[PDB]
Formats: sequence, structure tokens, C-alpha cells
Amino acid sequence: SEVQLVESGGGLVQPGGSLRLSCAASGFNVSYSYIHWVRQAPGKGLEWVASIYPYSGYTSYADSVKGRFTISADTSKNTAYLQMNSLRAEDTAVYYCARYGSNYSFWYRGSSVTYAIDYWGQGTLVT
Amino acid sequence: VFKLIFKEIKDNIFIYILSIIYLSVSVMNTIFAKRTLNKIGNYSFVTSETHNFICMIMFFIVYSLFGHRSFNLQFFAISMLDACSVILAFIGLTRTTGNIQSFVLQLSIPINMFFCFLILRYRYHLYNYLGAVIIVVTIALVEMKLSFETQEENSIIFNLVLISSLIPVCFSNMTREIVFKKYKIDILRLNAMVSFFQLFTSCLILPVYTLPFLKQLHLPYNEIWTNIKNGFACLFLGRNTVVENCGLGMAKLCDDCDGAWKTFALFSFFDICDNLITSYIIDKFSTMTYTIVSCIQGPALAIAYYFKFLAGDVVREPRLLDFVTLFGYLFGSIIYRVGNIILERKKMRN
Amino acid sequence: DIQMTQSPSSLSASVGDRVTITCRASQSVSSAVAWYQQKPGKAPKLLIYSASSLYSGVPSRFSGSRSGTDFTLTISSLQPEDFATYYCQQSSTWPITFGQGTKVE
Ligand SMILES: CC(C)CCC[C@@H](C)[C@H]1CC[C@H]2[C@@H]3CC=C4C[C@@H](OC(=O)CCC(=O)O)CC[C@]4(C)[C@H]3CC[C@]12C
Repeated sequence: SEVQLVESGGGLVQPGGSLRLSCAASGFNVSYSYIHWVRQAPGKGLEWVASIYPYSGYTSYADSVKGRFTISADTSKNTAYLQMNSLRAEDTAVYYCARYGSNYSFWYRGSSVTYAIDYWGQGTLVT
Repeated sequence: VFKLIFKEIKDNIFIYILSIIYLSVSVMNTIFAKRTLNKIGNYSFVTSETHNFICMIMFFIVYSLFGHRSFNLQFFAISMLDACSVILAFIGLTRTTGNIQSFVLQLSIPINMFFCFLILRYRYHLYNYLGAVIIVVTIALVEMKLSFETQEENSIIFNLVLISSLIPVCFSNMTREIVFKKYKIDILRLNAMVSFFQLFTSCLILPVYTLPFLKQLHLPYNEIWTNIKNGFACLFLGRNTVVENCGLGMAKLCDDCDGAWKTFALFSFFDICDNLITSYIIDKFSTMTYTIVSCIQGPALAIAYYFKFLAGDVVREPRLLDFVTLFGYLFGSIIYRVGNIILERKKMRN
Repeated sequence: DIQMTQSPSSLSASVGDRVTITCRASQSVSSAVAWYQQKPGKAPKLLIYSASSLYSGVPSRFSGSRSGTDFTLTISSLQPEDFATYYCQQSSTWPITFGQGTKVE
């Protein structure tokens, strides 16, 4: 009923290894909206990591993580995964999984969709 | 020899003036449609149904003032084609970017080209094909470039069903061309009876809201009736039925209605004039110049969104890509009309 | 590609003030930007979408405006629960860039 996005997989990992985070989404359907991970290091601003549209399967990444990370989604169980590989020491941060709430403006021959990051998770720390 | 343009325009000036008028009408129709459907995002079916009702009575009044046994079956075919067109468009515009929609219009050009070749036996010149590939390639490249960058969601199947929406509107445009340029039925009678059957086929559009991959317009089987009654309560009176938790990322769009009948009336008037001048172009000249004069609205909507007077508070800056879409359109249409002129000269010379 | 240069990084304002936080994007973003407010130790709440519209639940003090690319969030009267860090976020092109924050105190 009510929207939630609870993460897992956070904790300590050695520099130069793998870690998989998994945000499970409640209430809304994962297929009909974007899902994206956004990080912030201790005492710094919010930084985009990746994003996925699970219906089209369309993935996008930031410039500092491209080729190293991999975002995915299993819409059968309605969650979303982020694997981080070749991890460095500057990627330690608190990671939030979050969706786009969409506003669908529609005239009878066209449609504009506006987005805003509606619901955020509580966040998982990574070191 | 660059003085020939004046004679070429002075021979057939009505088509260019009618294209100017259709431009000024179509941009304003879309503008006021998005301005009222931002004011009444819900109750879309009710808006279209009331619009069709007033289209019908207005066109019958105009037919009484100004204007095989009967063509009610052909009018019903036209209206059912338009109805399935708006079905497939309403379905396809859920996952479709704003650039792919313009590319889809430019792809309604050659669909119309081929289906007017096939059914009602057109003959196309070299320069016509060159103009069509010019316009479509230019606008396709630039809008696909812009769509790689936009965050607007997109799925290829929904763009494909948008092309599938372009198909039956072509069927309807060319069959109204048939019933105009073969049986000489009046424009106004046709539009009135078409709007009648469009009331009926929109009330048969009603079951498309049931499916749930709509974002904000999805309505289950239970609350279609209350949506209609609340839509009449909003439009005809001004009562707002949803003011609580609403908007982005929620169930329903937020609605203001205390002065929405005015904007709806302007939208309906501009759409009435749109359909009227469309049928006039189709009867008088062709169903192939109409698709060009209908594809002018793609680049022109971007030109008109630069102004705050037209597009309220959501404007854009004049990037060069909008200008090269516009000028690719212009070059393609100019060489297309030149091909038509050579074809007409070779026909009248023999 | 697009970065959102945020007005004053940190502004000092007492209760009952009218604060205005500005962020200018690099190139012509449309009205589609949003504004969030993150307290220290919690997730960023959404305040404004599309640079003019209040999100459901947000009080009536916050408002957004724009003139070209210089978006502007403004608060009519600060209250002791409006002391946090404020970010702006574009949604036009795919390299998503937030603002570098703006701490009210
Ligand atoms: C300040 C601006 C508003 C005035 C000048 C702009 C027009 C001269 C441009 C904009 C739209 C263009 C028109 C777009 C569509 C058409 C229809 C097109 O029709 C055909 O393709 C063949 C029609 C036929 O002859 O049967 C002929 C070119 C024309 C008139 C173009 C001529 C040049 C137009 C009128």
C-alpha cells in the first residue's frame, strides 16, 4: 500500500572488490518508473551513481563509475540490484535507492512527462 | 532567373495562406489543449466527449446556415478509424519522448505517401521522394540525437503503436478525400455526422483506461462512472473533486476548474477550425498536401514554446537544432511542391 | 554535461526571515528541475518539482520560480524545522547533477 524502498548489502568491503546492494520496493510497481541509486560521501553533496528503467531494461551510469558498476532489476520479485566492482577508497558513502515520481501532462496529440525523486530509502553505508 | 517565384505564388496563393491559417490554428489548439488538460488532467474522456458534442451541434448550425442513398456508413467508418487512431495514440504516448512524437509525425508523411499510392492511385515524381527522404532523414537524425540525451522514458513498442495510430488516421483522411472528391458530399454534414459517431466511439474508447500501465489516468472498472460525473461537476460548474494528496508520483492529477470552461471553449473552437480547414484542404487540393501542412506543426510547436505568452512559464531557448528541423522541413516541402509543379505541368502539357 | 551552480553555499537566517536559494544551470534546462531538503542524518525530502509546484505534503511557505536557467527557491517565513541543506536537481539531460548544497542556519 504505502511506498517503501529498503536496501541491503551495505557494510565493509576491502578496496578493490565486489559488493551487491539490493533495494526492495513496496507498494508501487517497479516496471512503471525509473529507479536510481544516489550516493553522498561524508560531508559532501549528493552524487548520482546509476539509473534503470526496468521495463525497457534501459541502464545509465555516471561518468566516474561507468564500466565498473552494474545496475539491474528483477521485476518478478519487484526489487533492484546494484553491483559495484573494482571499488576504490573514494566510493565510500551512504547510498540511497530512489524512484522517479512522474507527472503525466497529456494533450490529445502528445504527452510530456516530468520527473522528481519522490521516495528515498533510508540509506546504506559503504566503506 | 529568380523572378519566377512571384508568378508561381500568384498562380496558386490559396494553399500557402491556408497553410498559414492551419499553422496558427493547430499550434493554438495544441497549446490550449495542454493548458486545459493541465487544469483538468483527469476527466480527459469527458473533455473530449463534450468537445465532440459541441463540435457536432456547431457544425450542424453552420451547415444549416451556409450549406448509394446516404453516407452514414462511410461517416461511421471515418469516425471509427479516428477513434482507433486516438486509442493507439493514447496508449503509445505513455512511454514516448517529446522528440519521437515529432519524428512520428514525419513518419506519418511516408505512410500517407504509400497508402495514397496504393489505394487511390497517386503518381509521384523524383523530387517528391527526394523531399520526403530529406525531411524525414533530417528530423529523424536530430530528434533521435535529442532522445539519446533526454531522461524521458521510452519503449520501442509504444512508439510502434504510435505509428499504428498514424495508420488509421491516414485511412480516414484518404477516405474522406474519396467521399469528397467522388460523391461531392459537403464538408459540414460530414463533420457533423463524424462527430456524432465520434461521441459513440469515444464512449467505446472508455474501456482503455482500465489497463494499469497508465501513470495517472488509470481508472478501474468501479470508478469510471464517478469520474464522468465528477468531470461534469468540474467543467460545467467549477467544483474541484481532488485537492488532497495529489500530483507528481501520485494517483491523480490535481485539478482547478473555477474558470476552466473558458480555456476548454477556446480549445474546442480551435479544434473545430482545425478539423474544418483540414477537410477543406482535403476536398480542395489533396490528402497529400494536408499531411505536409500537418507536419508543419512539429517544428512550429518548438518555435512557439520559446515565448512565455504562448507556453505559460515553461519555455525553452532557441537551440540551432530546432531551427534546422524547421529549415529541413521548409526545404523538403519546397522541393516537394516543386515536384508537384513539374508533375502538373507534364500533365497539363499533354 | 550540465552542472547546477547553487547560489550561496550557506546562508545565516533567523526565524521569520525570507530566504532565497538560487541555482543556475549551465545551459538551457526547461522548467524540469526539482528541489530537495536534507536534514543532517536523514534522507532528502522532495520539496518542489518542475521549479514551480509544491509536492503533496509540503507546507505553503516554499515556492519555486525561474527566469531562463536561474531557478530560485524561496521561503516566506522560516521556522525551526526549515533548518537543513537544500539541493536542486535537473531532469533534462541524462548526466544527473545535483547542486552542491545550501545550509541554512
Ligand atoms: C512569416 C511566415 C509565417 C510566412 C512565410 C512562411 C511560409 C512561406 C512557409 C511556412 C510553411 C510553408 C508551407 C508548408 C507546406 C506547404 C504545402 C505544400 O504543398 C505541397 O506539397 C503540394 C501542394 C499542391 O500544390 O497541391 C507546398 C509548400 C507549402 C505551401 C509551404 C510553402 C512555404 C510555407 C508557407
